[PDB]
Amino acid sequence: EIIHKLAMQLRHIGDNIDHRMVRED
Amino acid sequence: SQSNRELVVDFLSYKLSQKGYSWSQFSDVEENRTEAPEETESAVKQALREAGDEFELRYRRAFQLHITPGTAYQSFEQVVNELFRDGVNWGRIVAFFSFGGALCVESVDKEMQVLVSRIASWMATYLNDHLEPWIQENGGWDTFVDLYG
Repeated sequence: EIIHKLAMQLRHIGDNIDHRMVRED
Repeated sequence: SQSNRELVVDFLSYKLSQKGYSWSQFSDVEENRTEAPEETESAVKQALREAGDEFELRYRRAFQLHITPGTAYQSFEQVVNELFRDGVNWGRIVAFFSFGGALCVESVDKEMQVLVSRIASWMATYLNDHLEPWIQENGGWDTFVDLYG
């Protein structure tokens, strides 16, 4: 379970610092 | 065209240096450290270094793997696969760099420093094979600099 847990924590913080790109639609 | 090798080497060099280690101790691949600050590649490198610092700070505020030389490749690839399975964005790419940097630092601490050059290889291969189409379709590393630099 540790691989999934770690990947989802990395992904959560990744999405938190992201959502910066402007959607043109 | 932007070298993904160059970004991996720069980022891992930075993370190792923050813990007192030198990339050149673990690989004979060199980074271009003389390019002008005004160059786009220097701007990409700086944006990625700072984004990694900010990612690691935010990760530490909110949040076992037991890396071994026999399991490191599968553990790296499986985490990265799950990270990107439902999509790519620049923040997840920063997470990918910070994850690799963390594995490298830990590998030197635990007397497994042969892994430093191998993690770097796996990162560059993943970038060149699996992230590069998205990078190219989303405005390239220049867009990353606009958003994070």
